[PDB]
Amino acid sequence: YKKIVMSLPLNDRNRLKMITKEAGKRGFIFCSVFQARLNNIPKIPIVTNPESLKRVKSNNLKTPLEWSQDIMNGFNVPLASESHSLPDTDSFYLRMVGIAREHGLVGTVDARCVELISLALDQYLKNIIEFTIDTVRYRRKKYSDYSGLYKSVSEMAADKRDAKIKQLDDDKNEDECADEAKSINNGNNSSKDDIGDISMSSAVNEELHENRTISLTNEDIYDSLSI
Amino acid sequence: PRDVRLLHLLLASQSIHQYEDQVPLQLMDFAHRYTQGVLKDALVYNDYALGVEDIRLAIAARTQYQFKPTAPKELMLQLAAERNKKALPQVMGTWGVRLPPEKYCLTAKEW
Amino acid sequence: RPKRLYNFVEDADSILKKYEQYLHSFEFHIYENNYKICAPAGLILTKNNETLKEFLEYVARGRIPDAIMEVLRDCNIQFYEGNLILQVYDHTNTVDVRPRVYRTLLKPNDLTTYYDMMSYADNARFSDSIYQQFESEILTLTKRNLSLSVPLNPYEHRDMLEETAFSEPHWDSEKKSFIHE
Amino acid sequence: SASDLNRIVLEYLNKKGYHRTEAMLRAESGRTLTPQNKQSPANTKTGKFPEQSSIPPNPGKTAKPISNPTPENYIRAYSMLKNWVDSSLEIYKPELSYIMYPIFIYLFLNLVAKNPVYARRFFDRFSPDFKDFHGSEINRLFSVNSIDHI
Amino acid sequence: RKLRELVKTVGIDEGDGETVIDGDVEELLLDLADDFVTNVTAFSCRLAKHRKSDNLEARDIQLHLERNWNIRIPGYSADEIRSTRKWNPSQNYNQKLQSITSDKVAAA
Amino acid sequence: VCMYTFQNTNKDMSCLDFSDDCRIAAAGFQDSYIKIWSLDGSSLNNPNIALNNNDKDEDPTCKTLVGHSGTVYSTSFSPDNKYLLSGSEDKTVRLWSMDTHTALVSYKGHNHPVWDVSFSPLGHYFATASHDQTARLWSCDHIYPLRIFAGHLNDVDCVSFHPNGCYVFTGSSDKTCRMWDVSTGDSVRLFLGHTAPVISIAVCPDGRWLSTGSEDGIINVWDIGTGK
Amino acid sequence: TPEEETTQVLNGVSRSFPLPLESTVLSSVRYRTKYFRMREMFASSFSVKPGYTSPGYGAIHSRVGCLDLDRTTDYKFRVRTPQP
Repeated sequence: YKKIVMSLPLNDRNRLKMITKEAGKRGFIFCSVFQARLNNIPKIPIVTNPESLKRVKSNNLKTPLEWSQDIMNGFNVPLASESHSLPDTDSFYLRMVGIAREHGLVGTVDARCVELISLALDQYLKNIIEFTIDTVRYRRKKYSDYSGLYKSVSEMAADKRDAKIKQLDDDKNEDECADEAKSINNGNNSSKDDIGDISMSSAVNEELHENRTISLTNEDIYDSLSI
Repeated sequence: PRDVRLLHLLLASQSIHQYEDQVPLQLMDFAHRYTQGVLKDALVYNDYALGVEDIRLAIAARTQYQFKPTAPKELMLQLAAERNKKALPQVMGTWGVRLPPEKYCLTAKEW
Repeated sequence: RPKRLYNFVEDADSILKKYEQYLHSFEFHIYENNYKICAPAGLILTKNNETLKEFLEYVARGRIPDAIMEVLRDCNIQFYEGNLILQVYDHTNTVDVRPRVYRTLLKPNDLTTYYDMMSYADNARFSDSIYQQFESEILTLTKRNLSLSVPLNPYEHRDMLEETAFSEPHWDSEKKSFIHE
Repeated sequence: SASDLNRIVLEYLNKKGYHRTEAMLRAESGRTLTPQNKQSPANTKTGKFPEQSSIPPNPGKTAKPISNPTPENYIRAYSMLKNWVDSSLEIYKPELSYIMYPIFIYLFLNLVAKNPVYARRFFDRFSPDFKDFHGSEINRLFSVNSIDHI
Repeated sequence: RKLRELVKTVGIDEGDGETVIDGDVEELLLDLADDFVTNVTAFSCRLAKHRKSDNLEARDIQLHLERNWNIRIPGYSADEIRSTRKWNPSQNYNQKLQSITSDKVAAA
Repeated sequence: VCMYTFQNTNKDMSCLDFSDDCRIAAAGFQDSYIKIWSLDGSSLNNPNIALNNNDKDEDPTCKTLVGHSGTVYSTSFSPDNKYLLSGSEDKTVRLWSMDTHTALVSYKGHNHPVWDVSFSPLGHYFATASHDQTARLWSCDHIYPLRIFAGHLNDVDCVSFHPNGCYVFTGSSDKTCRMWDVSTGDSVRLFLGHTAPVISIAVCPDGRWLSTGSEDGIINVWDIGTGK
Repeated sequence: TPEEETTQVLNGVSRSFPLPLESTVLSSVRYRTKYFRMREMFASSFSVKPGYTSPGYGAIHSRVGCLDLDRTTDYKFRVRTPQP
């Protein structure tokens, strides 16, 4: 067309290459709904290959009926958001064996990498907490060779989440620390996960003034408020 | 250079006909650093265990913290649903703009 | 030009009132200190656990949890215009002659449509634009009841209005003051 | 590939719980255009202001766009006429200066019978303009605050 | 109650003030740790599968934390992890650098 | 059409806006200023008859506002016309008083640059567009957002309300736009048919028809009932 | 002639689209575990009503992946679906 001055000084090998490319070089996927589906689903390792079948039968590793139970028992661990404490060795072990059965590893998880994970979490959270601590205060006795007590708030762990933003996993956790950690003053934070409803301002409904005792849906939410 | 005019054809293939001069230079100096880091980490991962799955490990090691994440719509939908539980607060009814309380505004501050 | 006059319901109470005298979709039971989630006709009975303490936060907010969509498609239960009817039985406050029956409605989210599409992606293998067109067509056919009608704008008709229906800044002695909180 | 999308839509409605007549009527409702609202920018004869009721908006209590067709207190309803006659030093000024008094008096006497605090707003808002024109009658109308005060 | 001990060993008085933590920050940092664990072991499982094995040894985790996060835990298997290449270029590359230096001196 | 042409801006003036009564113009610069022009040649000093001092300064009938640290990509005027709302690439939206020329409130709820701020019809609460593929609903008295509008595939470019202030319209760079319920947060309409990033959207004062323009030079109109 | 060569070069550049070899989907631990837990409760609760088979494996009873022991670097795999 009009690019004779530019498409010509490409060499003959380059042009003979670039008159051949097409769509259909891959075996990939690109539908992002399907990528999120395959990242969501739990997958169990199966066997069809005969050499790997005799390799997994020799080392006394079991059939997929045990790896599916191991998936379920690695998922059923009380993960550390619910327990409000750093996890222990059995929780680490069960979660890591469930993850290793998710990825395909049908072997055994070593007992020293759990302690390595423990020290990794130690130094990770110590780095984050230290570079939040030395920003609310200038420790004059430290950082030198010759006031009171402060509590770090969630706004501070958002404020030094960005002044030193390299310190994070950049996964979901930093997204929720940026997106949902800051609360407006009518947020009703000290709660029981349900009392921010509109009907808890408008009067507990009483009971059983009826022969058939079918009730209304504004009473069912008061029933579920108690639990 | 061959890749300056190849970047000319790449930019023109996505309908970018006006740009400056140092923009393919910046694209080439990005691609050099990215490929050098990827191949160095892949040489590490091949001394550990070159091949294509080695390159896949070396570019999955650094996908996790720099470029645009993949299919983030369902996590954002979950996060939106956690934020859109709370009903909207009571608004003023005096047809104007209401400020926050005075300590939450950039006025009672000092230098 | 429309051909008929249509009567479509997009509330909770009106859909429930329309769908009384109909067979329910779920069957939930509140026994003493343990619960049971069965089908209308091996159905499990749970201790006070934390999956149920998070499912109960999705029935005081009348919406379906996003996790259940595919398995509802597996379990052949009856949907009702995208919603499903939870019939709760409180056996602690029963009457003698039957427990206390509640009948609430749970409403679909954007998450329920996304998880329904993600579970459609198992055996269909569609692209992204087919999901876009499918979502657009369903958001057309199932989201009626739009409040698209404009009132008067009070900022142009300022001369025919009370003077203190607006809140502008004023200048006090040597400073000025806005409205806060 | 649009007929296959139509079939996927029909099977989705069938599995998501729409009756055959109900799905046919929702399709026919989806196809026809939004008709004309004759009060489209809310013309100032049959149109109202939005309520200032300190609640956030809610798109419920609302019927469909497919179907065919589509209290106001005294102080603003007097301030409209007040500004309309106040924007004129024309040939018709002093006749409006004449007729502005008894409409205010009758609005005040019809508003003390319903809402007393709105009436106390309405009296002292438009008090000091014609005191020199109508004497101590507005001073006599200080002590009216209820139905029995009339 | 372990995170209060972690902030206790980070923030001590030491003659200059004690820093404490609040509950919302505890839920935030516990979610951060909860996602950090899975993000380390999911790449470590890929490394252990890349090593054509079935067990999840500690060299995978120590390699994955040395290369990417550079936490640098002292030796658990950190003598096999420490790979020493000198990163000197090839013979074509030094030839091309000789050509570039020759043109840079022949230009003047 | 009355055309306001700005002269000595060396390609470093982003999108501008005029107030209502057309007395103030606001232009966001690439070097983190907001420039405020009195379009009538007025004083724009708000002297408040006391008139203390400082005629020694240079007032070229134009005030500069320096509160941002990134480049200002959008700017919106209140219908009250007394406040200005400037959205930047530093991850804040700031509020300015147009009668003392200072900053009042910083609004931090984004982690990517802000591209389109827009007040409500009644001036109640403003919606925001950003690079993180989500729109956010705010309020002028709350520091942090109130709703998150998520569901687009690419980032949100333009934002606009329905003229009653009851729906939100967001257009995005994945060749589509959406109508969002302002209370429940979830999308009510998805409009497909474009072939380029939707860059400006506007809904008619009737309210039944939506119009938007893309970067392909094609405007198109849908009706919100049928959606086609 | 340079004209057919130039148009076929521009035909070649107009047909090449890259995909990434490794893309890490932005997700969570907690939403994944809570999705699994709620799906396990409501999957164990009801029945299947099959034509010939039900989905799931031992103690899953839902749509479960079929990743092989080898080919762990594959991008897609089969799932379980109730077959009539």
